[PDB]
Amino acid sequence: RVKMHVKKGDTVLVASGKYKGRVGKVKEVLPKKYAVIVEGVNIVKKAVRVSPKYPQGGFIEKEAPLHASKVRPICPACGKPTRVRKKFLENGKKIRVCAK
Amino acid sequence: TAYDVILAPVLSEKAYAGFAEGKYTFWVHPKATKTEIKNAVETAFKVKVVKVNTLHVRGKKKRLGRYLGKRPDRKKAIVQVAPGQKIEALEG
Amino acid sequence: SGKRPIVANSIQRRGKAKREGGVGKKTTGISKRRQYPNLQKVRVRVAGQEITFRVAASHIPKVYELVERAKGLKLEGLSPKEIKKELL
RNA sequence: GAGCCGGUAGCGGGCGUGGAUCCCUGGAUGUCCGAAUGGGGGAACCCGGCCGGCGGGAACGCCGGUCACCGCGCGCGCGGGGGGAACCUGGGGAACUGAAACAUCUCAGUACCCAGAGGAGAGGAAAGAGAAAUCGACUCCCUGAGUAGCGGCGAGCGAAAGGGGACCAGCCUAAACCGUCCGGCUUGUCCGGGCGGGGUCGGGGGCCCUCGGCCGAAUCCCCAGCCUAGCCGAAGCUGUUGGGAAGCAGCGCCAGAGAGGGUGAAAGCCCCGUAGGCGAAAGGUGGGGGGAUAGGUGAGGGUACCCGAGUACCCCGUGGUUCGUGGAGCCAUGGGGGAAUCUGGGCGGACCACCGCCUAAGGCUAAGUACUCCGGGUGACCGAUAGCGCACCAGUACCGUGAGGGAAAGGUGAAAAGAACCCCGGGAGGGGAGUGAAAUAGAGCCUGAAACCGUGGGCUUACAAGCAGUCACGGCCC
RNA sequence: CGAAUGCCGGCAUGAGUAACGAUAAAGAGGGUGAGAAUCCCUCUCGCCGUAAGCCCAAGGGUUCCUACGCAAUGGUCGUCAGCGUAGGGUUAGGCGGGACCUAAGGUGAAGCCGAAAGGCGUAGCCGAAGGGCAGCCGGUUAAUAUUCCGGCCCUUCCCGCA
RNA sequence: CCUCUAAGCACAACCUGCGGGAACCCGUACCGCAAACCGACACAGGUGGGCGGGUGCAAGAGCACUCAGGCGCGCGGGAGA
Ligand SMILES: [Mg+2]
Ligand SMILES: [Mg+2]
Ligand SMILES: [Mg+2]
Ligand SMILES: [Mg+2]
Ligand SMILES: [Mg+2]
Ligand SMILES: [Mg+2]
Ligand SMILES: [Mg+2]
Ligand SMILES: [Mg+2]
Ligand SMILES: [Mg+2]
Ligand SMILES: [Mg+2]
Ligand SMILES: [Mg+2]
Ligand SMILES: [Mg+2]
Ligand SMILES: [Mg+2]
Ligand SMILES: [Mg+2]
Ligand SMILES: [Mg+2]
Ligand SMILES: [Mg+2]
Ligand SMILES: [Mg+2]
Ligand SMILES: [Mg+2]
Ligand SMILES: [Mg+2]
Ligand SMILES: [Mg+2]
Ligand SMILES: [Mg+2]
Ligand SMILES: [Mg+2]
Ligand SMILES: [Mg+2]
Ligand SMILES: [Mg+2]
Ligand SMILES: [Mg+2]
Ligand SMILES: [Mg+2]
Ligand SMILES: [Mg+2]
Ligand SMILES: [Mg+2]
Ligand SMILES: [Mg+2]
Ligand SMILES: [Mg+2]
Ligand SMILES: [Mg+2]
Ligand SMILES: [Mg+2]
Ligand SMILES: [Mg+2]
Ligand SMILES: [Mg+2]
Ligand SMILES: [Mg+2]
Ligand SMILES: [Mg+2]
Ligand SMILES: [Mg+2]
Ligand SMILES: [Mg+2]
Ligand SMILES: [Mg+2]
Ligand SMILES: [Mg+2]
Ligand SMILES: [Mg+2]
Ligand SMILES: [Mg+2]
Ligand SMILES: [Mg+2]
Ligand SMILES: [Mg+2]
Ligand SMILES: [Mg+2]
Ligand SMILES: [Mg+2]
Ligand SMILES: [Mg+2]
Ligand SMILES: [Mg+2]
Ligand SMILES: [Mg+2]
Ligand SMILES: [Mg+2]
Ligand SMILES: [Mg+2]
Ligand SMILES: [Mg+2]
Ligand SMILES: [Mg+2]
Ligand SMILES: [Mg+2]
Ligand SMILES: [Mg+2]
Ligand SMILES: [Mg+2]
Ligand SMILES: [Mg+2]
Ligand SMILES: [Mg+2]
Ligand SMILES: [Mg+2]
Ligand SMILES: [Mg+2]
Ligand SMILES: [Mg+2]
Ligand SMILES: [Mg+2]
Ligand SMILES: [Mg+2]
Ligand SMILES: [Mg+2]
Ligand SMILES: [Mg+2]
Ligand SMILES: [Mg+2]
Ligand SMILES: [Mg+2]
Ligand SMILES: [Mg+2]
Ligand SMILES: [Mg+2]
Ligand SMILES: [Mg+2]
Ligand SMILES: [Mg+2]
Ligand SMILES: [Mg+2]
Ligand SMILES: [Mg+2]
Ligand SMILES: [Mg+2]
Ligand SMILES: [Mg+2]
Ligand SMILES: [Mg+2]
Ligand SMILES: [Mg+2]
Ligand SMILES: [Mg+2]
Ligand SMILES: [Mg+2]
Ligand SMILES: [Mg+2]
Ligand SMILES: [Mg+2]
Ligand SMILES: [Mg+2]
Ligand SMILES: [Mg+2]
Ligand SMILES: [Mg+2]
Ligand SMILES: [Mg+2]
Ligand SMILES: [Mg+2]
Ligand SMILES: [Mg+2]
Ligand SMILES: [Mg+2]
Ligand SMILES: [Mg+2]
Ligand SMILES: [Mg+2]
Ligand SMILES: [Mg+2]
Ligand SMILES: [Mg+2]
Ligand SMILES: [Mg+2]
Ligand SMILES: [Mg+2]
Ligand SMILES: [Mg+2]
Ligand SMILES: [Mg+2]
Ligand SMILES: [Mg+2]
Ligand SMILES: [Mg+2]
Ligand SMILES: [Mg+2]
Ligand SMILES: [Mg+2]
Ligand SMILES: [Mg+2]
Ligand SMILES: [Mg+2]
Ligand SMILES: [Mg+2]
Ligand SMILES: [Mg+2]
Ligand SMILES: [Mg+2]
Ligand SMILES: [Mg+2]
Ligand SMILES: [Mg+2]
Ligand SMILES: [Mg+2]
Ligand SMILES: [Mg+2]
Ligand SMILES: [Mg+2]
Ligand SMILES: [Mg+2]
Ligand SMILES: [Mg+2]
Ligand SMILES: [Mg+2]
Repeated sequence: RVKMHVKKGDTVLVASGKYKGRVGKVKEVLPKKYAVIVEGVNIVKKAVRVSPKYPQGGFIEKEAPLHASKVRPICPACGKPTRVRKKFLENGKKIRVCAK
Repeated sequence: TAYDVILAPVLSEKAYAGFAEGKYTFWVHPKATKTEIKNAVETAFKVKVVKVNTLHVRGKKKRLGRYLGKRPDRKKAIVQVAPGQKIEALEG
Repeated sequence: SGKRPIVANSIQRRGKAKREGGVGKKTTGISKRRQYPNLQKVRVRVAGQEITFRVAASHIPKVYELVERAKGLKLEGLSPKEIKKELL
């Protein structure tokens, strides 16, 4: 509904914060909190588990949601918002112009 | 609507003692809930059930609201002496 | 009371007075209470077969007009419905 | 059109670009109670009958139908029954109040109860209004007008005409007569009963021979359009302090879009959007647009046929209208007397005579108007004691037998990164470590005042007296 | 905003003060536990014993029982609890009700009367710790037991045979 | 329950035994003179029925003690105004 947004599980630039400009991979959309996770915010989760298994070695702990109004998608371009081209039967996301 | 009656058995330390005389107490569908579910247990487990009893159990609970699940009827078969079968002896 | 061929009863005020009255001298009123003027009602008995009405007794000639009839039908036992719906 | 399996956080369990999750529309299943409707019932439960189905079985079972009561027509069938925040009509209908007491009166035909009805209801086509050789249905709004009036002529209540507007529309029925038909009888070339045909101030109609003649529904199928999902929707990059930029600066760009929200803050150009423009297979919806149907086309002159009956009119009793008995008409009508059908009948405010007006005792009739449970937007509307009583799991907890009353209770941060690991402790709670920009932002956690309660420091008091202060000096740490 | 014996919220003071809810009454030794007069056990002591003991209805509803707990509730403490968490637990042809009956009283076809709501009311139906109806004794787990089981007996119905 | 006949059936229908079968819904835990009911309280109050032992005093559901059973009343320790 309103909950649909920029893009889906592809590679995408983030222009947010500390990671102002970082091309991350496939992004794993959240989106009820309107975020993705993609590759940027990598903050440490100081948690054991809920089920006590394979205990604490190091923390290379996982990512964070990264609110999705700052993940600029990519094509042979940089940024350039998505658009809709329909071609009489489909609905494809073509950027401000390069292609694709 | 014959296998929508016998809802579930109960693993319990009392209904492990049902295998010495009289086969195990199932939670039955607490409405449409007759003691003549003998043709709901022998049509399900291919036995010849002599006697069935009946109940009404399982009241309240906290965490903000009441009635722990349901109030489901549950009872048994006093099925004929050793047609007691149908792999039930697992867990007890 | 009832209706059977007419409209139901009404509600009146009373309007007492204690005076001389205008064409003599000064007038007045006293107390405006609700007399409840139940209309004139008479159980009338006619011989369709045994039929009974609560008719208004300014309408007893009207129910005899309703009886001076032959509405083509025999007895179900009670039948004032066909006498009152074949009224005009 | 790529993520989902609701408010999921956890079992990990699956499911999706051969189309899911969702949203809308149409079905299906809808247990039980409830108008409850098979009967009973202390609602959510019991107990049935008939038919059809599973030693699953003839007995107890369960399934799926059907079994209330009332109203309308010919055992047979179509409706009704209850609910709804207000809105409306009718039947009833107070009292506190005000009169500076109070009874008439007012409050008030208000509140409330009951019935009814629907998206509206009401009313409605003149037996009208009242001064004009006039207006021409009804309703609503503004004027009229606080006028005319009513009024213990006190308190107060208070029109209507006219005139501006909105809206617009007129019609069916015995305004008799002909045939039909169960039977009525004194078989009557005829009584009333159902239809049917006639009938609506070439003043009306029916009947008697000139002169022949289609407008258009409120009703019906249609179609836009409207909703009920949505969709496409323009254009900004870099550097900078920073936790973070959109802030600042430079170089731009869109604009039928510079409404707003969120984005780590201050974003026209990141997102959602907005301007603008598309979109309905399915259902509701709707002459707004055109289509047909149903209906409408004794103009004449006559033989006095018919123009709605216990009704009009008169009296008694009252209500309504401005009208409280008054000079009391009118409109309704509870009692009593009781007519005529156009040289009829009513009205024009006692009444009477002229002059007018208009046809009662049968019914329907859109539209404009009131309303706001509902959906949307709008705010010199509120921002958690406010706004609804409820921003939150609230008509809840709690109180009450009951009707009923009826609360409080929002905010971590950008993101849970919601504190791994130690150490004390039984744990709670801490102290480290860690997170984060910030942790006296650490979890019912933003800011977090004051009352209050502590701890540390300065001055000060144990021969003092006071509405606690103030002025004056003096002493002592800043 | 300073007053309304104002309202809502907070915190005082009273105050470590009155009380702690029966003048039936406690004492000790072991446990358990981090911690104990309060929990468990033992051994005395006391108290009721026409109850302060058992059983059933009324009512309350899971308080029952077991295990993990102790912030909260226990007028103290608490390892305990009836409190929190989770899991178990209530078995009936014979007990009590309904597939039976009526009493008062409801409801109520018919019928009556009311402006409407509705008020009556015959039959009928509902209506119960009253009538009627077939059960006694023992054991078992942590909880149920006239229900489970063991013995003996009995009742209704339906079918078949005589 | 016993009985008599109407309707009806007298190829039924009841009755007595003997064989088999079927026996449904709800209640059932626990407290129940109380810390679990009613009194805002683990409240000295209220609460219906049944059993309510023994010995003694003339009897007794009294009273005194005490079986069985159940409690010491969910604050105590002092001191001796
Ligand atoms: Mg498609
Ligand atoms: Mg049972
Ligand atoms: Mg509980
Ligand atoms: Mg007067
Ligand atoms: Mg009055
Ligand atoms: Mg008479
Ligand atoms: Mg889910
Ligand atoms: Mg699909
Ligand atoms: Mg699907
Ligand atoms: Mg769905
Ligand atoms: Mg089905
Ligand atoms: Mg029913
Ligand atoms: Mg009933
Ligand atoms: Mg019931
Ligand atoms: Mg078969
Ligand atoms: Mg069969
Ligand atoms: Mg049925
Ligand atoms: Mg029809
Ligand atoms: Mg209704
Ligand atoms: Mg008054
Ligand atoms: Mg007064
Ligand atoms: Mg007075
Ligand atoms: Mg008035
Ligand atoms: Mg209308
Ligand atoms: Mg009308
Ligand atoms: Mg007219
Ligand atoms: Mg006006
Ligand atoms: Mg006018
Ligand atoms: Mg006008
Ligand atoms: Mg017109
Ligand atoms: Mg005739
Ligand atoms: Mg006609
Ligand atoms: Mg002629
Ligand atoms: Mg069309
Ligand atoms: Mg179109
Ligand atoms: Mg849409
Ligand atoms: Mg778009
Ligand atoms: Mg855009
Ligand atoms: Mg900065
Ligand atoms: Mg902003
Ligand atoms: Mg901020
Ligand atoms: Mg913005
Ligand atoms: Mg648009
Ligand atoms: Mg359509
Ligand atoms: Mg279509
Ligand atoms: Mg319509
Ligand atoms: Mg007329
Ligand atoms: Mg007369
Ligand atoms: Mg007159
Ligand atoms: Mg006067
Ligand atoms: Mg004349
Ligand atoms: Mg007239
Ligand atoms: Mg006139
Ligand atoms: Mg007159
Ligand atoms: Mg005049
Ligand atoms: Mg209308
Ligand atoms: Mg209007
Ligand atoms: Mg809204
Ligand atoms: Mg404000
Ligand atoms: Mg605001
Ligand atoms: Mg608040
Ligand atoms: Mg509030
Ligand atoms: Mg606040
Ligand atoms: Mg709530
Ligand atoms: Mg209560
Ligand atoms: Mg935040
Ligand atoms: Mg800790
Ligand atoms: Mg705080
Ligand atoms: Mg704070
Ligand atoms: Mg100090
Ligand atoms: Mg001195
Ligand atoms: Mg001194
Ligand atoms: Mg002095
Ligand atoms: Mg104050
Ligand atoms: Mg004052
Ligand atoms: Mg003041
Ligand atoms: Mg206070
Ligand atoms: Mg205090
Ligand atoms: Mg003192
Ligand atoms: Mg003291
Ligand atoms: Mg004391
Ligand atoms: Mg003693
Ligand atoms: Mg003793
Ligand atoms: Mg226990
Ligand atoms: Mg504590
Ligand atoms: Mg405590
Ligand atoms: Mg322990
Ligand atoms: Mg517990
Ligand atoms: Mg038995
Ligand atoms: Mg019995
Ligand atoms: Mg039954
Ligand atoms: Mg009965
Ligand atoms: Mg009786
Ligand atoms: Mg009655
Ligand atoms: Mg009956
Ligand atoms: Mg009984
Ligand atoms: Mg009895
Ligand atoms: Mg027990
Ligand atoms: Mg028991
Ligand atoms: Mg015996
Ligand atoms: Mg059986
Ligand atoms: Mg028991
Ligand atoms: Mg007792
Ligand atoms: Mg007790
Ligand atoms: Mg209590
Ligand atoms: Mg009290
Ligand atoms: Mg106590
Ligand atoms: Mg007590
Ligand atoms: Mg007593
Ligand atoms: Mg003695
Ligand atoms: Mg005694
Ligand atoms: Mg105590
Ligand atoms: Mg003493």
